[PDB]
Amino acid sequence: ELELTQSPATLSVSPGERATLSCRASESVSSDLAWYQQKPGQAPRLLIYGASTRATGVPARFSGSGSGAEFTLTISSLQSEDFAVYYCQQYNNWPPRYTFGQGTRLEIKRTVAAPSVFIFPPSDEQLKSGTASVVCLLNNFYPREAKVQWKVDNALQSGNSQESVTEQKSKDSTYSLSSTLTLSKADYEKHKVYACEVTHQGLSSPVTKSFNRG
Amino acid sequence: LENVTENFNMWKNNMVEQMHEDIISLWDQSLKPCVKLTPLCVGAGSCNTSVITQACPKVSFEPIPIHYCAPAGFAILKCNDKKFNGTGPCTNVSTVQCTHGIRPVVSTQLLLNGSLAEEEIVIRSENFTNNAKTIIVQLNESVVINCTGAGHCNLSKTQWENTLEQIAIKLKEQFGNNKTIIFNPSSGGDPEIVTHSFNCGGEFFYCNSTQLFTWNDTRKLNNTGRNITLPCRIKQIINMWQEVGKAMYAPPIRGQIRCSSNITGLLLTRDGGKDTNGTEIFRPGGGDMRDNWRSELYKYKVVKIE
Amino acid sequence: KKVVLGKKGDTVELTCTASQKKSIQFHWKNSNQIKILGNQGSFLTKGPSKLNDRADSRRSLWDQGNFPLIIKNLKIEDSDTYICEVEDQKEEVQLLVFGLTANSDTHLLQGQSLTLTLESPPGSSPSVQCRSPRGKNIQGGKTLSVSQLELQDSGTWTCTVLQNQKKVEFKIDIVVLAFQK
Amino acid sequence: QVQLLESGAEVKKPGSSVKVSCKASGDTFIRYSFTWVRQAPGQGLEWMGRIITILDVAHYAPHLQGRVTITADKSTSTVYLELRNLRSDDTAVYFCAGVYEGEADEGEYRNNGFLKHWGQGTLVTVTSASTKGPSVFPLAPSSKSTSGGTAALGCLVKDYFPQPVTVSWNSGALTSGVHTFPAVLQSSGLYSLSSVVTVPSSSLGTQTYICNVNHKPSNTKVDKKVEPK
Ligand SMILES: *[C@@H]1O[C@H](CO)[C@@H](O)[C@H](O)[C@H]1NC(C)=O
Ligand SMILES: *[C@@H]1O[C@H](CO)[C@@H](O)[C@H](O)[C@H]1NC(C)=O
Ligand SMILES: *[C@@H]1O[C@H](CO)[C@@H](O)[C@H](O)[C@H]1NC(C)=O
Ligand SMILES: *[C@@H]1O[C@H](CO)[C@@H](O)[C@H](O)[C@H]1NC(C)=O
Ligand SMILES: *[C@@H]1O[C@H](CO)[C@@H](O)[C@H](O)[C@H]1NC(C)=O
Ligand SMILES: *[C@@H]1O[C@H](CO)[C@@H](O)[C@H](O)[C@H]1NC(C)=O
Ligand SMILES: *[C@@H]1O[C@H](CO)[C@@H](O)[C@H](O)[C@H]1NC(C)=O
Ligand SMILES: *[C@@H]1O[C@H](CO)[C@@H](O)[C@H](O)[C@H]1NC(C)=O
Ligand SMILES: *[C@@H]1O[C@H](CO)[C@@H](O)[C@H](O)[C@H]1NC(C)=O
Ligand SMILES: *[C@@H]1O[C@H](CO)[C@@H](O)[C@H](O)[C@H]1NC(C)=O
Ligand SMILES: *[C@@H]1O[C@H](CO)[C@@H](O)[C@H](O)[C@H]1NC(C)=O
Ligand SMILES: *[C@@H]1O[C@H](CO)[C@@H](O)[C@H](O)[C@H]1NC(C)=O
Ligand SMILES: *[C@H]1O[C@H](CO)[C@@H](O)[C@H](O)[C@H]1NC(C)=O
Ligand SMILES: *[C@H]1O[C@H](CO)[C@@H](O)[C@H](O)[C@H]1NC(C)=O
Repeated sequence: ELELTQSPATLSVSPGERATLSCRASESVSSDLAWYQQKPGQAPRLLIYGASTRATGVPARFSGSGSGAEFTLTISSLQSEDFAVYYCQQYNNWPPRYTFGQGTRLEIKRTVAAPSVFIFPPSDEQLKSGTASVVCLLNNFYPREAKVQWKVDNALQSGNSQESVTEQKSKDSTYSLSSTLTLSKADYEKHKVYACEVTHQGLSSPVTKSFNRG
Repeated sequence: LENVTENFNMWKNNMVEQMHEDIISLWDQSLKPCVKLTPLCVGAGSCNTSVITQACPKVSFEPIPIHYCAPAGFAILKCNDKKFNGTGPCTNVSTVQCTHGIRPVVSTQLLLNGSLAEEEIVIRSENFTNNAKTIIVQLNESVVINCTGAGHCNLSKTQWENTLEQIAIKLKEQFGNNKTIIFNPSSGGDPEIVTHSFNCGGEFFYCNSTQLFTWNDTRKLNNTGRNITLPCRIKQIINMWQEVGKAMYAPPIRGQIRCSSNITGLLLTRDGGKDTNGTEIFRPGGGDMRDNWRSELYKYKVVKIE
Repeated sequence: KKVVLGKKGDTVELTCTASQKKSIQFHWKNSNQIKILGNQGSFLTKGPSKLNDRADSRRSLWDQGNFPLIIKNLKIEDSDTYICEVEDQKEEVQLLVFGLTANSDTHLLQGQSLTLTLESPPGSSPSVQCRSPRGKNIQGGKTLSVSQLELQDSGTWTCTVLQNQKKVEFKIDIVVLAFQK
Repeated sequence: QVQLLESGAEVKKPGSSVKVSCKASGDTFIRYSFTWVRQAPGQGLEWMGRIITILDVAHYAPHLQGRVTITADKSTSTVYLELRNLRSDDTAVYFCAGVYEGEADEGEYRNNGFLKHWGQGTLVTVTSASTKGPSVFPLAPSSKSTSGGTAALGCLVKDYFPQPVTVSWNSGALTSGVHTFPAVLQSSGLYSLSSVVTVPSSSLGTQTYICNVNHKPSNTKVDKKVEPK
């Protein structure tokens, strides 16, 4: 029943600088604590184990310290390849009831970039289907905090829509939101204007990009 | 000394089974495996393995002397002789309150910290003729043996050489003087029997006792060696002596595990050889911890009041 | 006086049951009183027997007062009278290891005779009886043979080795050839 | 140096049972204890249980005890993970993981909880939905929105099951400057992502843009000409 929590849900830092992760735990787990690193779409990577010991073949920049219920996977001059979510595993209790931390994203922090909203209308072909999908893209931007609203005929209606940000890129190192308001056919034809309000931190002010049916 | 003649039979002594069952219970609350496996068949051949997973507290199991006193309506009878077969009519018997302090040491091949033989080296056997019955040797002079979690034990090559002699001489003094006495390592079997196993600091040591049981009634083995060093090994997955089944204990942790026990006796077992020429081969034995107990209760017997 | 039969290269299990269901002392020996393998309570002890590396019991059954003596890769020579000294009882069990091996290749012409050779231990006189895929119940004491190997015999032959109320199968593949007729 | 291989991703339905295999190779099987770690999309690692192979004993996670089982086949050198009474939440990438334990075949056992060697991972989708190819829809390039430099456009792979789905542009050429958003699960039970690529408008009407979408599960490769329309 150990509640291993990683306070820093998200850590934004620049390459070369020093990053620090903390894994808070319920009762003491002694030294039976490990740290993992997971790249998007990859199996975890055993970084540290036993609390303060790196796994065979691992960069020395990853420093593991702690004991009891306070562990720390401190990293000196971070690395480009060091981007990934970090996980702490507990394996002290016995019988076996190991638990993982909830994670921590070690994202790269760059310059506040504003998003360029590209509103896309539902292709007539898709409309002939039976539904309509309006995609309101949000190209390269940072941070990832980008509140978007779907105003139909200037209606704050917020429901039938689903976002989808993208992992930090390589070169640009930014994100790209993707809100999609899916309306039927008889309802898409019942509304005139379809706007998409984007309130990003890098936007001097809200940017509404809409379109009229046709 | 009680003025009467009674019968004794260490090989059928009931106190053995009373202590044995106790020593086991002295193990179920001191040395608990992280997992214990044990057979479970209805008889239909198919045998599921009952598994049990409990806590695995690392405790330096340090055996404590145990006294056996008769309650009420019961009296303990002891036998007194410089050389008692432990299986016959005792003449110098005598009633006692409690038996001498016995440190329940569980081990195989060598009997550690037991009780030495007053007079000379004595060997008992429920039937020396039967190459199946264990031969319990009783040393009159213990042989210190120092084991370490570091991975070995040290024995005095001198003392051990003499011991094998003053044992090899007591063997033929029972199987025939015109017989060659030889010592060979375990024939085969479980690791706990093949080697000299035992528990130290709660760690199950497994020492290869080849250098101790490869003595020929001819040559020696002290070329460039002052002390005998047995390559010992601590195991986590072990075969239980309390009952058929494996058991896994947690890895070692204390910065150091050390043992300095007295080889007060052995457990040998010669091979039949179908009445072959005079060349009896004795190898290590034991594994049935009851024999151990026996070697300590060989001269006792609790009896009901009259 | 139990008796068991085995095929050369097989694994036989010479049973040995105890009165009650309690893991007690027991020891397996052969006619020459040589210790095969016993138990040291909960531990298994193997003796000087040449069957060492191929002898073994069943710990799991010990608690059910059962202390077998499994012998693997059975050899004709492994044939003998293994006793089982348990609780003052000597369950002398017999063991016969036969070995049926054909001579000429499994591929044989038509008409020619097929010879079978049964390897048996000394002092043993088993009665064999193979059964062709069609029905040839030909009989052969120690060495069988098929006078004329008919084209309807080319197939699996179900042999048998009778020996003291017992018997052991010995399936053998046979193939009778010819040039289209 | 062990290498863990897992069975293929399976699409089981609610209340069923799935069995993922994990071939272990490159070292002594019995000297390893294998653990299954599952991870739901967007979610984090969840300890499913670990098998002390050699002993053939396994222990599981509370919220799984009863509906999960871990077994190993020392013969073929494989580990299995079986979940019965599957649910939609059980949908996740089931990773196979292992660690060296020491001369276990010799009685030595470190009984390590961490996991040194992980598997490629096996995905299991548990839903009432049915395997169905996707449908690519073109996203008319913002010709009346953005200009001067480049205009963004792309595709809209909508209504497809299960996962995953690959995406490229111009038969796999224009793979640069593309942002294929992660698929999103719709109330229907089907997923739907979106691929995009901001390219110069001055190239609209000469370089017929076509996103290359594939969906092995349904085995349906789709090509849609994203005309500047
Ligand atoms: C396994 O052992 C159990 C005893 O707990 C027995 O009832 C069962 O028939 C055996 N077979 C199984 C279920 O594996
Ligand atoms: C004493 O030892 C001898 C020699 O083995 C044995 O026959 C006898 O039973 C033992 N006890 C007696 C009756 O003295
Ligand atoms: C018994 O021990 C004494 C010394 O305690 C020793 O002198 C004597 O030789 C031993 N007897 C034998 C050889 O068994
Ligand atoms: C003593 O052992 C022999 C075997 O060497 C056995 O035949 C004999 O019966 C045993 N003595 C008794 C009667 O227990
Ligand atoms: C064992 O240790 C004791 C002290 O406890 C020492 O006197 C003796 O020499 C040692 N035995 C050896 C290693 O021969
Ligand atoms: C040993 O047997 C007797 C002693 O009982 C003795 O007289 C004889 O000379 C010796 N013979 C042998 C076997 O060397
Ligand atoms: C140690 O024991 C093993 C078997 O337990 C044996 O094969 C080996 O030769 C022995 N080596 C020594 C130290 O004599
Ligand atoms: C016993 O004798 C054999 C051969 O005679 C020899 O190989 C062996 O080393 C001897 N045992 C020892 C070490 O005393
Ligand atoms: C044999 O070695 C021992 C020490 O291991 C030594 O005491 C003894 O003197 C040696 N033998 C002789 C007399 O050379
Ligand atoms: C028991 O062993 C210890 C350490 O090896 C030793 O100091 C002591 O003298 C021995 N006691 C006996 C049984 O003589
Ligand atoms: C008695 O023998 C035990 C063996 O289990 C050993 O650990 C202990 O140290 C010995 N007594 C002494 C001298 O402490
Ligand atoms: C004893 O030695 C061998 C034992 O294998 C045996 O062949 C022989 O007949 C006996 N006598 C001799 C020649 O030593
Ligand atoms: C002890 O001596 C008395 C003499 O009155 C005798 O009756 C008795 O049998 C003796 N008991 C022993 C030790 O045999
Ligand atoms: C036991 O009594 C006998 C008979 O008098 C005597 O010879 C012997 O010394 C006594 N044993 C001891 C020391 O208790």
